[PDB]
Amino acid sequence: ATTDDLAFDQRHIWHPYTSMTSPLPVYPVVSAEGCELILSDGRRLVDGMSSWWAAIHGYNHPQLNAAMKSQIDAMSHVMFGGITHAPAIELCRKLVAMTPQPLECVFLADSGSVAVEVAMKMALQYWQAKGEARQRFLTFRNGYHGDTFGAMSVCDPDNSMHSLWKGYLPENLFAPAPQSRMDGEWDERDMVGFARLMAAHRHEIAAVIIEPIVQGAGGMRMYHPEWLKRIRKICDREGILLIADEIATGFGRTGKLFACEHAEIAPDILCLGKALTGGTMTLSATLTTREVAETISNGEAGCFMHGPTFMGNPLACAAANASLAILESGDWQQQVADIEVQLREQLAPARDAEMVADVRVLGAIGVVETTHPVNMAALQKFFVEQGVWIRPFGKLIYLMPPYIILPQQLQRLTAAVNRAVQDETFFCQ
Amino acid sequence: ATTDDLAFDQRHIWHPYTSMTSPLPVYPVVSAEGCELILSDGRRLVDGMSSWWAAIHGYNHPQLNAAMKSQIDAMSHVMFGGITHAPAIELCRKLVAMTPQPLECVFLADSGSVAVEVAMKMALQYWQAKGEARQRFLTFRNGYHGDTFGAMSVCDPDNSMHSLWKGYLPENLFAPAPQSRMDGEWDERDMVGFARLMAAHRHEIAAVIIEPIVQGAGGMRMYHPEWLKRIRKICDREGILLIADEIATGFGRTGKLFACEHAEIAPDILCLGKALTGGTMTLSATLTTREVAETISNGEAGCFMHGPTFMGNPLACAAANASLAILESGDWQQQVADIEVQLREQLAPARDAEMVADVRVLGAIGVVETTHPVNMAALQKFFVEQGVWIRPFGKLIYLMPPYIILPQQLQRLTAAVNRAVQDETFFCQ
Ligand SMILES: Cc1ncc(COP(=O)(O)O)c(CNNC(=O)CSc2ccccc2[N+](=O)[O-])c1O
Ligand SMILES: Cc1ncc(COP(=O)(O)O)c(CNNC(=O)CSc2ccccc2[N+](=O)[O-])c1O
Ligand SMILES: NNC(=O)CSc1ccccc1[N+](=O)[O-]
Repeated sequence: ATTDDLAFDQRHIWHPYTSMTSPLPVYPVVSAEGCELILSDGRRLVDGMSSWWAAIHGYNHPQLNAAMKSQIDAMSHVMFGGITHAPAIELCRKLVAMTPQPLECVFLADSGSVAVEVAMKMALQYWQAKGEARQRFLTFRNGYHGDTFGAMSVCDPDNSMHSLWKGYLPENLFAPAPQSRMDGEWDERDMVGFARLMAAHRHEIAAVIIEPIVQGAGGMRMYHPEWLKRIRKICDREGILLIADEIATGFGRTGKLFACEHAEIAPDILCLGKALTGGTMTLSATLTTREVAETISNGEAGCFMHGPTFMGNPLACAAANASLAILESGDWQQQVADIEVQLREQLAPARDAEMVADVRVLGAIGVVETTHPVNMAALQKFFVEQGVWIRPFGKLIYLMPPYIILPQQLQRLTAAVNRAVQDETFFCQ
Repeated sequence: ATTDDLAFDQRHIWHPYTSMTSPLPVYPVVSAEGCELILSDGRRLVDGMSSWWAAIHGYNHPQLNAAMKSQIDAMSHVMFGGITHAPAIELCRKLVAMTPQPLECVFLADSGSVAVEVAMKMALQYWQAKGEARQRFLTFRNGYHGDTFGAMSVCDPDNSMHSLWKGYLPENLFAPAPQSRMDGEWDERDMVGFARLMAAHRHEIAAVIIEPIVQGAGGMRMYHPEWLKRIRKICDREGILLIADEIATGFGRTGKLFACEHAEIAPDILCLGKALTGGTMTLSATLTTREVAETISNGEAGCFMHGPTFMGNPLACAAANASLAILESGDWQQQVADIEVQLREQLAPARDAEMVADVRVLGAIGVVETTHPVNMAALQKFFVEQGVWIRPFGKLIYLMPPYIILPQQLQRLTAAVNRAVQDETFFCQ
């Protein structure tokens, strides 16, 4: 019965970065609760992914659910043009309140990529209004900022295989990936490439854009906070805008509410998403300073030229309010600290495995980088059999569980990672 | 209280295309039901906008609400990587079934702009996979496809103030706006700019992208269906992909389920959004032909390189299924027909106003085009005070009520429009 469904899905439905010619199997999920995904056949999976960062409160959270159902009773949606409403205002109040002081103007959007493109567009309009046609962005390699064309143009030029897009995408400036680790000692030579690029191009750079501390989808790399302090200083001296993409790192995942706090710096533009809504549905936010906001607004345009149809969607704002309200308890701090400790401890053995190239842990992020890319289909199948949901990518078998994950649940995950990495059959050499 | 909310909104929250220095007043909506928005002060506004096309079932629709809440109970969201679920499969089943026969591959995304960029990426990967680096898009003037950089690059260069983006945005090809009206007869001279551009670049064009029949946000234009027939044949001749952006026209608004049906043509790529979810929340879909899907998939990438975090969001899909299920009753056909009849008759008097340059109606769309741009603040204030919510744009005062609007409700809208165009204080000359 559901095998006819899976057949329709296989034949008609794209999934993220998949082939319609030879799609790989996908598992049917019927529901989810706490930290468990429930398949059609009833088997339960402990979630190690938070549905990619965002589901930090796990699934079927009573408070998120209630907040969503209430907003639906008022209105799930109304347009934002000439109209405002309580959920957008409350959400923005919470966002302005919890972010670094200068960030006080909020542009709500629908997705991470759109938030990034909004940030980029802000930087571009800023310099138009200041009369300097700056159009380049300076970023890091191993960056990932989304799949829309603006966002691609600041993603790593190799990973996004921009070679196939090199011609459509404008060429931005890419400093080397930050090499100094976050459990690292800082090394001053790390700064050399970035500084040179700045020096050679400081006049055409509208903004520097980086994922602070954790380069997520670009490799789950965790680099030294000194990088943010220097880039912040470098940006200040050149008057270049700093765009911090915290779409992945936002709302506590790295042990701090925003990864920028690891460096105690503030961006000129801050992109948020994913866990913003507690992973219930899509929403994003791009915050900026009053200075950027006024400059753009006093430009030739007379406004910031962006407006998604479903901008400020009340239902998503309500879910965010609820998600942010749960974080207000502050329980996430210890939860994330405890997950971090347990991940360091339980993933440590993997360092000795021959298939493992590195193990790094930060907040509720646990990463086992392997020497050869994983055999996706085979390893995915293995994980389901171990009763866990772990979604590896390339040479990364990583964990980012909901903050409410129970220690025995986290244990099942780390045990599954350790067991998988010992065995070379789950890897392609 | 709400006076402090509004002050915070004004001081901190962007709205679509808004200034942070001098924002216009926005009206606080606390809830909505049927075709009415309810402001804080208890006054009810008859909705003439459907929250920009999308809310075709009006507000607080019980079937939508039931679907959304029920789906919340299972899971509002789970990742789509290596996972599929019933709301996504059902929605794709419906979409495949109701769209033109060759369209059978569905890529779910979160917003209209992303759907457009996905369509654009499909075409680009298509030609990259065939080993012909075609990278230019041919579109119409007065077209609108979103605010992201890729979508902007096929937006009208004047409305989009492309003078400010000319430098970052790759330059696409812009045929003249289709001049032949939809209640017009076809004028053969219309084709000259399009044919000449096509002939001059036909080897470097990856795709043609247009809004079928109704160019929405770019000028609420309604052009002759012969255009689709001609563009479809010419695209066939050159083997060029046709992208029909039905994000606005989809799901009945123009009297047919998809505006392409007015010409009985099928695009290679179809974009959907807005009314897709009954306007409950953001979601989009880009459909393509199996030929395109496999060509893309058999390229160097080995896949279609796109995957939003919230791809296939169960909740949005649930809403979409509900919305689509409502249309399955067929009630919309008569509802849209009746609104059309009533719109034509009741907007007719406006033609005689000195301030009115044109009046056009199609399906549940009524456009009163004026000779001068409307005075946004004053006219908006006027409308609210008349108890109607109509959001004019530039030189356009248009109505697109939910399909369920009552006749006495529609009469209030059309009455408000007629009264507004008689008075020139509501215009900037
Ligand atoms: C930091 C950051 N910035 C922007 C975006 C774009 O958000 P969208 O919702 O528009 O995509 C993201 C989103 N990242 N998405 C994911 O985490 C999906 S999984 C993924 C993505 C890319 C490469 C690999 C993987 N993976 O499976 O590990 C963002 O993180
Ligand atoms: C036909 C068509 N295609 C793509 C998009 C992009 O959708 P997003 O959800 O990413 O915005 C749209 C979007 N249309 N948006 C609106 O109707 C908002 S109102 C608007 C937008 C642009 C110019 C003018 C107006 N207006 O106030 O009338 C789309 O329609
Ligand atoms: N891209 N988005 C837009 O162009 C939105 S236009 C708009 C919408 C609602 C209210 C006012 C405006 N406007 O600035 O004219």
